[PDB]
This record gives sequence, structure tokens and C-alpha cells, in this order.
Amino acid sequence: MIIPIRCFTCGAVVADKWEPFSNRVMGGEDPEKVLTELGVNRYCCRRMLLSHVNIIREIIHYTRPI
Amino acid sequence: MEIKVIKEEQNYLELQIDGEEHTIGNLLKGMLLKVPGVKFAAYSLPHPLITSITIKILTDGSISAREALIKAIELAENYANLFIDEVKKI
Amino acid sequence: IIMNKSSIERGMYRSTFFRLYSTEEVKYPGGQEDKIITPEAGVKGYKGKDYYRLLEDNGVVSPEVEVKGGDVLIGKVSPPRAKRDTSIVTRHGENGIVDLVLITETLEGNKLVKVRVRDLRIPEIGDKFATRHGQ
Amino acid sequence: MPISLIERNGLRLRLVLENYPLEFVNSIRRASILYVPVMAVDEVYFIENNSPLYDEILAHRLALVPFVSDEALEHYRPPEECCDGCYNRVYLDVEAKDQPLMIYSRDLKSEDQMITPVSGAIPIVLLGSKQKISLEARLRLGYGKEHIKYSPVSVSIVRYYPKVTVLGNCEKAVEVCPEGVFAMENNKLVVKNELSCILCEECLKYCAGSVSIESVENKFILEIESVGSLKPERILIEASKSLLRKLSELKSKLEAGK
Amino acid sequence: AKYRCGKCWKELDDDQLKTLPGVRCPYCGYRIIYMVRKPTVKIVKAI
Ligand code: F3S
Ligand SMILES: [Zn+2]
Ligand SMILES: [Zn+2]
Repeated sequence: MIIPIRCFTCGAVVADKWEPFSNRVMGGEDPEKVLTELGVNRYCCRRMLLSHVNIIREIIHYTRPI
Repeated sequence: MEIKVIKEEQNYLELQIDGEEHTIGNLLKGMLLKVPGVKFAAYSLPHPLITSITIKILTDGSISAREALIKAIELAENYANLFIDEVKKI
Repeated sequence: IIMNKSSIERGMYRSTFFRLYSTEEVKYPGGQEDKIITPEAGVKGYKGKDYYRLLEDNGVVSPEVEVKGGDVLIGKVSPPRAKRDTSIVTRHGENGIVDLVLITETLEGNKLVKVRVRDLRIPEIGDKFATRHGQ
Repeated sequence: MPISLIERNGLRLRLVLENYPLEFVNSIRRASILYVPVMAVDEVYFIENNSPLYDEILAHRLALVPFVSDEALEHYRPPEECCDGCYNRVYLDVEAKDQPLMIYSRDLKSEDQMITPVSGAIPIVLLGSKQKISLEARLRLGYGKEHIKYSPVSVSIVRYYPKVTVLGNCEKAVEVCPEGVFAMENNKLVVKNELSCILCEECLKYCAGSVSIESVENKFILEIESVGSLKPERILIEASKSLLRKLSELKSKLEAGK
Repeated sequence: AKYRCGKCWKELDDDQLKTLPGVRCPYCGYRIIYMVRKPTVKIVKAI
């Protein structure tokens, strides 16, 4: 739904690098270069960002009333 | 931790330690293997779901097994203190 | 297979399970008898005082309440066929949290109540996983 | 028995350890993960939550947020010697008006000003229109042996010390090494980054007679990477102090039985 | 009991004393209402 706070494999924090990465990649930059500039060097942490699906944006339109 | 003796002699000791795991067991086995007079030394973790280890020491009789264990603990303490002293000045 | 416990503690493969419960205030044609949703009193099929501790003043539990197996979610008494207790309880050995309460009407005009209960599932020894290659 | 610094780059610290046994170095590597106290969210008190995320999901997300703990190891009671002086309170009260709103880590207010989130740009939850959250969390020290949220590091590495020797001359070594240990300088093979060698031995199946690869027996390389709560040098000292505590307790219990 | 007329996640709140011919939102006439979460403080363990 929303980006995890930490990488699943190691305990590195990845949630604060999601907005810069996604904003710059849809701006036309190379994903590998953006990831290397952000400091994400291990592929365990790179799969966290390269495979995230932002579903909370769709879900906020159908939140349970309670 | 809570310890108890399974079998003790002058040249043999089987000690069970509750609340410990690989971090202390491997260190103690490695320290024991360099104590002069120890013939065999090993540690066992009977089940990975339980936090408990067993130490097994066999000596030639020139030194007691308990004395060898205490000497190994002293060696580990010296190494830890030296590491603390040397990390503060890097 | 062997799985990482630290990965699971960081949120990997966690899941939630949902279950639904429903009632309907049936209005009998014979004699103009009908059911009512209300906290059951000392009636024919009473279960115990502590099983109705979670119902509100209208006979239905409230969201964000922890329930255990056997707890009553909707209180209901039926016309005699004295009044009988026909409440609906949580199933045996299934804890959870009340997730949603819905009150509406059917085509006839009977009250319809739906309660959703959610249960958190954390991966453990004994759970099944598969790949896209049949493993 | 010295310690040599390789590199200090932000949250990473790399060292060379000489004349230490591998058992001690691996015990330090494990203790820096398992037995170093860190401030983290223990439980959350919810007043209201209209967000798309459930209470348990938000609680887990809050528990995974790092907090600065350097000053908290002398003003707070560790979990080994279990209110004031035990817990700290952090508040969050937000609401969206008419358009979706994203809640970050800078929206968390701590009663004690020395315990703050490491980063203020961590996305907590996205709120829809008119949704609101108001909660209160309690933070306490803990060890990574209990939950991995209390670990102060991310990676902790000990590897062998390499010895790379160039015997002849071959251009294939630069091609086949994944670590970039070799380079060509004036038509000859030289070693640039010897300490980056991971003893892959991939160079020995192509440059069989031109390169020699060994490991130094008494030297080891230690890498740790902090997550933000504590500085890398404090973690290595806290691990050794924990080892000393355990060893002293075991020694006392042993000597109290003969 | 406190309810909430559901046209979306949130709408005007209504209470039980408002008696009508049936279950319906007094303000808009919609036929589905939802119970609100009580203000009791809930303790959640952060594991
Ligand atoms: S190919 Fe590569 S990293 Fe080490 S031993 Fe051989 S060099
Ligand atoms: Zn990672
Ligand atoms: Zn309405």
C-alpha cells in the first residue's frame, strides 16, 4: 500500500528516498544513476524502490466509514 | 543467565547455560581451545528455538576443567578490555 | 524452506484476514410476529451475562473492539414457536477486532446488520509459500 | 594488537583488526546487532484513526522509525534493570481539510527534546479528505535480541584480510575481477585496491600463473553501518561492554560453586 | 449509539434518538448508515 520504512533484508531506511527517486525517474532520469546518487548501493535496497506499487493513492477514495 | 552442572569430574565438565547463545558459546570454545592442558572443548546449542547452550570440556588432569573455563573467561575479558581501550583512540 | 525472522519483523509477508456476520429482523406474516435486535434479557436461550458485555444500547457491538470466540456481536430475540435467544456469536477459537458495522434495510423493510471482524496474520513455522515455477 | 582505520564515511565505519581471534571479532559483530540499547516505540494509545491504515499497521510503522538515542543511554533505565526515567512520550495529532495530505516524521512531537526522529522526511501515512489521526506513543530502551526494531545497525560484516600479489602480467585480471582490484598502468598489471579483494578467486581460473591470492591469518576487516540512532564508534564500545557484563556474571556464578 | 450517514468515508453524524419510519439518513435520505468508533482509548502493542 505505502512504502515500507525499512528494507526487508537489512535494516536500512528506504521510505525517505521514495519521493525523490520517483519524482526524478518520472522526470526522465536514469533509475540506476538516481539510485547511486541517493546512496542506495545494495540490490536488496534497490529492489525495495524498483518494485513498490503506490496503492494508498487509489485506496483513499474507498476508505471504510466507521 | 542460569547455569547447572550435568556431569563434573576433575578432568571433565558438562555445563548447561540458560539464556545464552552462539555469541558466548563460540567465544568460550575458542578461548578454551588455546588454554594449555585442555584436550577437547566444544559447545552445543541443543535446539535453535531455545536460548540455551551446553559446554563440554576435557583436560589431561594437569588443570581442572572449571579452572580452564575460568582462565578462558579471563582471556576473553582481557581481549574485550583491550578492544574498548583501542576503539576510543581511532 | 527457511525464512528470515528479521524480514518478517520488518513487515514482510504480513497479512490480514476478514470475516463477515449478518442478521435480518424477520417479520413473520402469521400473527404479526417479528424479531428485534436488542441486548437479550433473562430469556429462554440465555448464554451468560459476560457474553453480552460488548453490545451497545442498540444490541450491536462497536468498531475497534477486541472479540474472542463465543462473544456475542449482535443481540437477537425471536418470537416463540416465551421469546428465544437467537444471537450470533464469534466462532470458536477465532479472535480479532471489529472492523465495520453496517445498518441498512432490505426490500421488504427489515433491518439488516453486517459486522466485519479482522485478524492479523504474521508468517510462522507451518505456513505455505510458492513460486511461479511450481516450487 | 592494534586497530587501523580504513574509512569513515557518514554512517559507515571500516577497521582493520590485528592479533585478535576470529571468535572475538565475530562476537563483537553479533553483539553490535543484539546487545546495544536503542529508543523505539513500545506501544501506541489511539484516540481516533480514520486513515486507510489500521491501528496495528500504523503502530508497526511508528515502531520502525529510528530515534536519536545518544543522550538517552545515561538518562534512561536500560531493559536489563526494569513511569519517569523509563519511558518517553511522543504525540501526533493531524487532520486533512479538503484534499489528500501526507503525514511525515516532522509531525511527531516529543516531550523530551533530545529524543527526536533521525529524519523528518519519512512518510508515515497518507490521509484522505476530512480524515484525522490523534495518538500517543511511549518510547523505551531495548535490545535487538528482543525485537529487531531495537537494532542500531543495518549491516555488520567481518571478512578475511586479503593478500594480492602480481607475479607476471595479464590483461584478463582487470576484465574478470568484480571488485576492481587491478588496473593497467603503463602496460603492466598493478594492484590498486588490495583491501577491496573479497577472495573470489575468479582471477585464478584465468590468470592462473600471473596472480597469487592468499589471506593473512592474524588480520580481519570489520564493517558496520549505523542506522542513525547511535554513532558507529559508540556501538562498538557498547557491544564490548555487554560482552564484559555477561562474562563477569558467568565468572561470578562459576566461582560461587567451588 | 452514534451513527454516520455513509455517502463517503465521512458525512454528517446522527444519533439513535432520531426516530423515523425506518433506517435512513435524516439529512439526505440515504438508506445505509454506519456506527462510529467510540472515543475509548485503545492500547496497541507496537510489534
Ligand atoms: S577475481 Fe576478484 S576479488 Fe579477490 S581473489 Fe580473484 S580478486
Ligand atoms: Zn537492504
Ligand atoms: Zn447523509
